[PDB]
Amino acid sequence: NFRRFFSKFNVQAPAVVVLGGYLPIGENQGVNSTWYCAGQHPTASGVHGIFVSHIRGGHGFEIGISQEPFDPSGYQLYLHKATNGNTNATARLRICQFPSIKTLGPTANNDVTIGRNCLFNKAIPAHMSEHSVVGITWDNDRVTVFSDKIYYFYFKNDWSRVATKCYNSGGCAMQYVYEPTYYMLNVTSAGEDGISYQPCTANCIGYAANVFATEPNGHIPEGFSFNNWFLLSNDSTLVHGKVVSNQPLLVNCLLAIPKIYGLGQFFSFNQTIDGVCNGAAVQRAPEALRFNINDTSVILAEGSIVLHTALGTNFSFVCSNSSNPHLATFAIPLGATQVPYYCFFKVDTYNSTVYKFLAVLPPTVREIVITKYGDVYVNGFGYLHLGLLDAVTINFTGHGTDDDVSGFWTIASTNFVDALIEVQGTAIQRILYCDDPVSQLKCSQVAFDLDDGFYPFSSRNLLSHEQPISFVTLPSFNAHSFVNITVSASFGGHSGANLIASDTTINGFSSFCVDTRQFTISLSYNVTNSYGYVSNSQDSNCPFTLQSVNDYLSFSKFCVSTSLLASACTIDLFGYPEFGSGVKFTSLYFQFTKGELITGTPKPLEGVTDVSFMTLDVCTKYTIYGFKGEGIITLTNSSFLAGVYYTSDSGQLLAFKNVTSGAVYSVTPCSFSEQAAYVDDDIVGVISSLSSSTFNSTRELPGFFYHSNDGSNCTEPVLVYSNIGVCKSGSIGYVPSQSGQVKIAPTVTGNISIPTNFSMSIRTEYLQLYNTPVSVDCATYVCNGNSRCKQLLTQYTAACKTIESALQLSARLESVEVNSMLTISEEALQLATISSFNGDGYNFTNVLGVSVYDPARGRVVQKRSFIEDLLFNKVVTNGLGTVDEDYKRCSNGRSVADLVCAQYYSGVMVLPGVVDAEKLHMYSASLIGGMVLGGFTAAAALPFSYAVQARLNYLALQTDVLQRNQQLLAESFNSAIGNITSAFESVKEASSQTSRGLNTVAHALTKVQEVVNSQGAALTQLTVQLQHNFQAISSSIDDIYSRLDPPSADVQVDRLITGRLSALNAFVAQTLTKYTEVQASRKLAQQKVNECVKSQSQRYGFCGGDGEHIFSLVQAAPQGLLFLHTVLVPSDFVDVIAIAGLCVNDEIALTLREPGLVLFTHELQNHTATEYFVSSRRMFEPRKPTVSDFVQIESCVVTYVNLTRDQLPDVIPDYIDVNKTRDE
Ligand SMILES: *[C@@H]1O[C@H](CO)[C@@H](O[C@@H]2O[C@H](CO)[C@@H](O[C@@H]3O[C@H](CO[C@H]4O[C@H](CO)[C@@H](O)[C@H](O)[C@@H]4O)[C@@H](O)[C@H](O[C@H]4O[C@H](CO)[C@@H](O)[C@H](O)[C@@H]4O)[C@@H]3O)[C@H](O)[C@H]2NC(C)=O)[C@H](O)[C@H]1NC(C)=O
Ligand SMILES: *[C@@H]1O[C@H](CO[C@@H]2O[C@@H](C)[C@@H](O)[C@@H](O)[C@@H]2O)[C@@H](O[C@@H]2O[C@H](CO)[C@@H](O[C@@H]3O[C@H](CO)[C@@H](O)[C@H](O)[C@@H]3O)[C@H](O)[C@H]2NC(C)=O)[C@H](O)[C@H]1NC(C)=O
Ligand SMILES: *[C@@H]1O[C@H](CO[C@@H]2O[C@@H](C)[C@@H](O)[C@@H](O)[C@@H]2O)[C@@H](O[C@@H]2O[C@H](CO)[C@@H](O[C@@H]3O[C@H](CO)[C@@H](O)[C@H](O)[C@@H]3O)[C@H](O)[C@H]2NC(C)=O)[C@H](O)[C@H]1NC(C)=O
Ligand SMILES: *[C@@H]1O[C@H](CO)[C@@H](O[C@@H]2O[C@H](CO)[C@@H](O[C@@H]3O[C@H](CO)[C@@H](O)[C@H](O)[C@@H]3O)[C@H](O)[C@H]2NC(C)=O)[C@H](O)[C@H]1NC(C)=O
Ligand SMILES: *[C@@H]1O[C@H](CO)[C@@H](O[C@@H]2O[C@H](CO)[C@@H](O[C@@H]3O[C@H](CO)[C@@H](O)[C@H](O)[C@@H]3O)[C@H](O)[C@H]2NC(C)=O)[C@H](O)[C@H]1NC(C)=O
Ligand SMILES: *[C@@H]1O[C@H](CO)[C@@H](O[C@@H]2O[C@H](CO)[C@@H](O[C@@H]3O[C@H](CO)[C@@H](O)[C@H](O)[C@@H]3O)[C@H](O)[C@H]2NC(C)=O)[C@H](O)[C@H]1NC(C)=O
Ligand SMILES: *[C@@H]1O[C@H](CO)[C@@H](O[C@@H]2O[C@H](CO)[C@@H](O[C@@H]3O[C@H](CO)[C@@H](O)[C@H](O)[C@@H]3O)[C@H](O)[C@H]2NC(C)=O)[C@H](O)[C@H]1NC(C)=O
Ligand SMILES: *[C@@H]1O[C@H](CO)[C@@H](O[C@@H]2O[C@H](CO)[C@@H](O)[C@H](O)[C@H]2NC(C)=O)[C@H](O)[C@H]1NC(C)=O
Ligand SMILES: *[C@@H]1O[C@H](CO)[C@@H](O[C@@H]2O[C@H](CO)[C@@H](O)[C@H](O)[C@H]2NC(C)=O)[C@H](O)[C@H]1NC(C)=O
Ligand SMILES: *[C@@H]1O[C@H](CO[C@@H]2O[C@@H](C)[C@@H](O)[C@@H](O)[C@@H]2O)[C@@H](O)[C@H](O)[C@H]1NC(C)=O
Ligand SMILES: *[C@@H]1O[C@H](CO[C@@H]2O[C@@H](C)[C@@H](O)[C@@H](O)[C@@H]2O)[C@@H](O)[C@H](O)[C@H]1NC(C)=O
Ligand SMILES: *[C@@H]1O[C@H](CO)[C@@H](O)[C@H](O)[C@H]1NC(C)=O
Ligand SMILES: *[C@@H]1O[C@H](CO)[C@@H](O)[C@H](O)[C@H]1NC(C)=O
Ligand SMILES: *[C@@H]1O[C@H](CO)[C@@H](O)[C@H](O)[C@H]1NC(C)=O
Ligand SMILES: *[C@@H]1O[C@H](CO)[C@@H](O)[C@H](O)[C@H]1NC(C)=O
Ligand SMILES: *[C@@H]1O[C@H](CO)[C@@H](O)[C@H](O)[C@H]1NC(C)=O
Ligand SMILES: *[C@@H]1O[C@H](CO)[C@@H](O)[C@H](O)[C@H]1NC(C)=O
Ligand SMILES: *[C@@H]1O[C@H](CO)[C@@H](O)[C@H](O)[C@H]1NC(C)=O
Repeated sequence: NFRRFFSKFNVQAPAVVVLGGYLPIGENQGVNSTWYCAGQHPTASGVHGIFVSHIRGGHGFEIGISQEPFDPSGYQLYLHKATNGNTNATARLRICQFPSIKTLGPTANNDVTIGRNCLFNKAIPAHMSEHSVVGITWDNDRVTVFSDKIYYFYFKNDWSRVATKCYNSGGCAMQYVYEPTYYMLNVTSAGEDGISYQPCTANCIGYAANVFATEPNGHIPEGFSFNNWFLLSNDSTLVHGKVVSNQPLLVNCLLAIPKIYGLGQFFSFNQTIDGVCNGAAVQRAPEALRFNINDTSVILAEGSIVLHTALGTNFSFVCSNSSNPHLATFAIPLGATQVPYYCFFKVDTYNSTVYKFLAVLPPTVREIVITKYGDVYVNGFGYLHLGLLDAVTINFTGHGTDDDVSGFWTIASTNFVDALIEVQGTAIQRILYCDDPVSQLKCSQVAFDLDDGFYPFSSRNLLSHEQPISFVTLPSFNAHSFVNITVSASFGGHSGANLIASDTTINGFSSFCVDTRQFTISLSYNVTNSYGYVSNSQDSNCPFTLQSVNDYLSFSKFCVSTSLLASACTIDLFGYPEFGSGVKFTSLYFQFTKGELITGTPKPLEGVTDVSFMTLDVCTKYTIYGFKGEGIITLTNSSFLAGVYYTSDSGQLLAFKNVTSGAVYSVTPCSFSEQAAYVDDDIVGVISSLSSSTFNSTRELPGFFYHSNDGSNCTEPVLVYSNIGVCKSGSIGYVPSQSGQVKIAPTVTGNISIPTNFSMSIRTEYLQLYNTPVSVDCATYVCNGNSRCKQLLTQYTAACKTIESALQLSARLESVEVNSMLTISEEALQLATISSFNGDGYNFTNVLGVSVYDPARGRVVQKRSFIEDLLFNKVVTNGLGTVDEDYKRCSNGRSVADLVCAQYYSGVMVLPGVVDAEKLHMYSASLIGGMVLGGFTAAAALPFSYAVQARLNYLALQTDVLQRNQQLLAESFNSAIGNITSAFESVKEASSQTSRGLNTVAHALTKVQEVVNSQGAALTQLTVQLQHNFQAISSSIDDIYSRLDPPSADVQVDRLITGRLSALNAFVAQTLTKYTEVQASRKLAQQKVNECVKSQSQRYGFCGGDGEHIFSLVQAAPQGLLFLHTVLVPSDFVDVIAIAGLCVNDEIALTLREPGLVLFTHELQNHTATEYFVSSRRMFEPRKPTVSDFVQIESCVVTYVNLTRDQLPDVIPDYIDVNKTRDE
């Protein structure tokens, strides 16, 4: 049955969980089984658990558990009930130094007397249902009993041996357990019903949400919940954001432990921890092991956590509901998580036993992490610090037995690692380790996903620095002198707060001047306190400290005087006795000038007449003629005769001369900047000045080297930059010069070509219309609401006023421009829906938007088009425009503020966009319906084919309008619309974006993405400036005004006011640039819609590239319009012989009136019958000539066709001969 047994694990009804431990192992499934169910009385060894599965009315039952060594000193368990009284059948149990009953019997053959020493020899009730299961499990000196509840007892034992007496019950009555098993409870209802257990295999462990399988490299597998893995923090916890921090998240081993079992284990920071790691174990000694639990009752037991320091000191962890270990008793009379618990560490050594206070235990402890270097965290807060730990012991107490096996409580052997952390709601949700060079680049910025582009990357340096030290100065006769400066004082007096004497001498004198080239300071303290020790501190008001002068500092002169000296910087020495007199010693005055005459040394340098020493062609830390730096020194062929050390015009050291031999050595940095080509979420290529790197292929561009994994040429550049383009596979190649559409220049005669077989193509263009109006409160942003700071701010006059003035002026101008810009006609809107609009052959389904009666307050809603859905949802980070937060609830203050309120509390308020996406979509639909609105009323809803025909006739008169003539154009338009939709649907899939560049969908969507990102990026960059401390005491103005007196505080706060105001001014400057840029785009859109959408354009190439523009339609876009310019492109050209004009009988010249009209001979009758046709020069539309198309000219030319009055009517059928007709 087993329903009741798993029902004893109190679990919520609709939850599915994973079981573990020494559970009953299934009647038949697996090897398992082997229920005895008969009085055979078997014997086994190494058993870790036994069970009884069926109570057939209360049959007899006997248990004998002992040690395999058969020791007499150990405790033996023997449970005996040879009774069938059910309720009265109270089972006899004797946990004693007890008869190790070998086979069977109340006493039987054994050793040890019955009652030599007993811990429990009472009677226990043993009545339960037939399907009830009772069992006992022992492991790690912990014993668990399943008698109607999951009991738990700590008991030092070794119970690998068991002997039983059995009575038959249903064929499966009692059993042993040797190894842990698992189960899957698909619970659906409370009680014994709706449980639906099933057997298991090693795959169930990963199914638990709070445990994971460690990757072989030690990283957390993706998708982990991080339910309780709080990020560690010494001072404060971030509530929402992204942080790159050094945290112990690189786990070596994860020990999933069932909640019903406690853990007693020795953990050392010097050895790989034991236990069965769920994932791929790493044989590395932990430095930070993280414990995950469910309830505080596990830890509250005294001595649960014992920390052993490297010195051997032990810290016993004690929790109690009192406060004074020294003056109160900590024997706990309370439990069940009642009242706050005050937890301490009891220092245990036979010198002095003191208690160190951790913190008030929170009402719910979920993760405690203990690391070496002496640091312990509770719920992600570093309450207490210690010295270097080396070992930790854990003595836990199972769980609360009221909700168990809801997975496992786990402990993780982790190592510190710098990882990018995404946290929202003060809880982790995803992580990214900063080890992979791609991951290193990602952690260089703060982002998990990076758009395609070139990102700066630093050349990898030597991981082991081991840098030799270089030091070069002028040659001179070597000479070293020690300057010691001995200070003599006697402090303390009475009670340690008095003084007696104080004096100092410099080499036995009150003043000294260094004459030898080398010198080394060595301060000595001849100070004695009558009360104890003297604490010494050193001041500094010089470019150097006493410890720093020995670091190869160079001077022309260096004189030290204990008294005031002219032009001498001051350094003071402070002496602190045990009780803190706080007085200072004599001030040290250092008069010095820059030069190479003398140099401080840490030790008298070797060498004769020259002390310089340096290492060639190795990344080294150098001090060259006072120029401290790190770089590579290489001998070069330069022969600069003058000078000693050479520097660029910017003051950077370039090369220095050996002077002794005349050789010069160039100084270059150890590492050089590199550009990493990051496309398709991977590093595919690196632009570097180095000749080689960790890539199998390397191509040398004229200006730089390029390393990648693909040496082939790149012909389809996914990403372009400067003169080069990079493919998605890492290939590099020059961008080919795309050949544009050919345009035929008009001419009066000779061979010409008339384009034909026109097919239309849609070219997409996006133009931004407006920006989100941002109004920042300058006063509250700068002063942070501090009244006393506003008085100082007022001294800056209009610097604060002009910011908001310009911001509001720009916002109002943009608002009024776009408001007067958007004109909407309701009649056009009527014809803009699928039911009304009728595109015969033209598929406008992807372009039009449906309209339904909205139940929301009745007002009808017109859903935006499918293309608009694709453009908005897939790009907008918030999904919808209504997500823009409102400030009505922002001042409530009853909930923790989010990012919007965080920036609003600093005076930054974001006004809603001037026009909603709904209004923009209705405007686009209005334009689409108006391009087919043939009359002032709705009764003139022309079919789109008629509008297309009219627009075709506008640019070239159609002489043969057949059905297929429009059908081919309609088919081409439908195909191009399908291509556009496929391109919008997804990137580089279902629509090959190999055709990429300007006037394409990819460029438009990249522009939309950058537009929607820049507005947030600027605001975040503004808000982060508040964190900066502009060389003041602190970033908090009230903190400054509290630490300092009013005079100095005003000076200090003025530093940040200038810093914040300059940062605020920088934001305005970039927004005005954005406003200026968007104004030009908006002005073009007004020109674009009038000259392309509301009417076809005679301007060549204005509406979406070259070709004959037939029409264009507009779709709503984020903060702008997406123009879809439909343009005709020819597929073939007809070659005909143009005619300049006609001259009949050499007496009347006759030429074409229309400049954009040609006359030619075509087809079979071009030369066999000499037939003449006229047509537009834009499209091939042959038409017989008419007298209205011809004009008379006073004179002829040679190029004109030579005809006679009889032949002319053949050329011009409409011509009539007045003389011939009248004379008949
Ligand atoms: C809360 O505040 C506590 C301080 O009370 C911080 O504790 C520090 O934790 C860091 C680790 O995050 C400790 O840094 C480690 O120091 C070890 C020993 O330091 C000696 O050796 C280094 C290197 O030679 C010397 O520079 C140093 O002066 C000491 O002489 C190092 O061995 C560790 O090396 C690890 O990092 C390096 C990279 O730097 C890796 O290459 C190594 O492989 C290794 O992984 C490490 O540098 C620091 O000592 C702790 N300080 C104290 C006083 O204990 C907590 O980190 C802080 N917590 C938070 C969340 O802020
Ligand atoms: C865990 O339990 C859930 C809940 O279902 C309940 O518990 C099961 C153990 C059974 O005893 C169910 O009778 C009981 O309602 C299981 O979800 C259930 O899965 C089954 C398929 O295995 C669903 O049956 C099908 O459902 C589809 C869609 O409704 C129908 O078209 C089919 O004709 C067929 O009926 C069943 O609907 C579904 N329960 C509910 C409430 O939707 C679940 O499979 C089980 N195991 C795991 C691993 O979760
Ligand atoms: C038709 O088109 C023009 C029109 O000329 C007219 O028709 C001719 C048949 C003659 O009867 C012309 O007298 C008449 O105006 C013809 O173009 C003509 O081409 C000839 C040469 O092929 C030109 O003569 C030249 O004149 C220059 C001096 O200007 C001399 O130096 C040359 O040696 C040569 O003789 C003549 O000027 C020119 N006419 C005009 C008006 O430019 C054309 O040849 C004729 N036939 C065809 C097939 O087009
Ligand atoms: C690990 O933790 C367990 C759980 O607290 C510790 O067991 C506890 O040890 C104390 C000290 O002996 C026991 O107190 C004594 O109990 C006996 C009855 O057994 C009583 O007669 C004494 O007067 C005294 O109160 C306590 O009962 C016992 N808890 C349990 C559940 O058995 C254990 O000592 C810890 N071990 C280490 C190494 O830290
Ligand atoms: C220990 O883990 C369990 C789950 O893994 C959690 O404790 C349990 O929390 C649930 C609700 O979160 C409690 O459910 C309640 O049960 C009562 C009894 O029927 C019911 O009337 C309520 O409506 C509610 O459903 C459940 O009792 C509780 N189990 C306990 C406390 O044993 C929690 O994550 C951890 N417990 C603690 C105290 O932190
Ligand atoms: C700058 O150029 C000078 C001159 O070329 C370099 O001086 C050279 O230094 C080396 C090492 O000190 C001298 O080697 C000699 O070796 C003998 C035998 O072991 C030893 O007895 C000498 O005391 C000396 O060490 C070398 O003669 C000397 N060159 C001279 C004097 O012309 C110098 O190393 C170069 N670099 C710097 C940073 O000064
Ligand atoms: C004009 O464009 C519309 C765009 O909606 C075309 O209508 C849709 O055409 C597809 C052809 O693949 C139909 O097939 C499939 O339908 C399933 C279920 O609706 C859908 O999940 C697929 O993604 C795919 O769309 C689709 O049923 C049909 N109707 C829709 C999407 O509502 C139409 O065929 C084009 N040509 C005309 C109207 O002549
Ligand atoms: C701190 O605790 C450790 C162990 O908890 C003590 O080390 C034990 O010392 C006894 C000495 O009689 C040995 O028999 C044990 O084997 C040691 N245990 C371990 C794990 O090594 C240590 O003495 C304690 N130190 C103080 C100052 O209390
Ligand atoms: C270009 O114009 C010439 C005359 O202006 C056309 O005449 C061709 O002239 C060549 C030269 O001998 C002959 O071989 C061809 O047979 C002529 N073609 C015709 C149709 O008369 C020529 O056809 C025009 N087109 C091209 C491509 O040259
Ligand atoms: C402590 O560890 C020293 C280093 O050896 C290794 O240490 C860690 C990194 C693990 O890899 C461990 O398995 C190795 O032993 C030892 O030299 C030293 O003896 C160790 N000390 C003690 C007391 O075990
Ligand atoms: C800690 O909590 C105790 C509550 O326990 C109750 O009182 C004791 C005396 C026993 O009778 C026990 O059975 C009860 O449940 C308080 O009595 C005690 O004062 C608290 N500690 C402090 C310092 O206030
Ligand atoms: C237990 O013993 C009492 C006393 O004789 C009796 O009345 C009762 O029925 C017994 N119960 C069972 C379950 O045997
Ligand atoms: C410290 O100065 C006192 C003052 O004369 C002197 O007697 C004593 O010897 C000095 N001690 C040292 C270590 O210099
Ligand atoms: C300075 O102290 C050093 C030892 O630190 C000693 O060798 C040297 O002789 C002392 N010089 C003087 C002038 O006291
Ligand atoms: C210096 O001259 C040598 C010999 O002519 C030559 O091998 C070397 O490449 C030259 N180096 C530079 C930097 O000019
Ligand atoms: C790749 O480009 C280079 C530079 O133009 C050219 O020499 C080479 O032939 C190209 N590769 C192939 C396979 O044509
Ligand atoms: C291209 O135009 C020529 C001449 O007008 C015509 O014969 C041919 O069929 C056209 N091509 C197609 C694919 O219709
Ligand atoms: C994409 O374009 C090709 C050629 O222009 C066309 O055959 C295909 O039908 C288009 N795809 C869609 C979905 O219209």
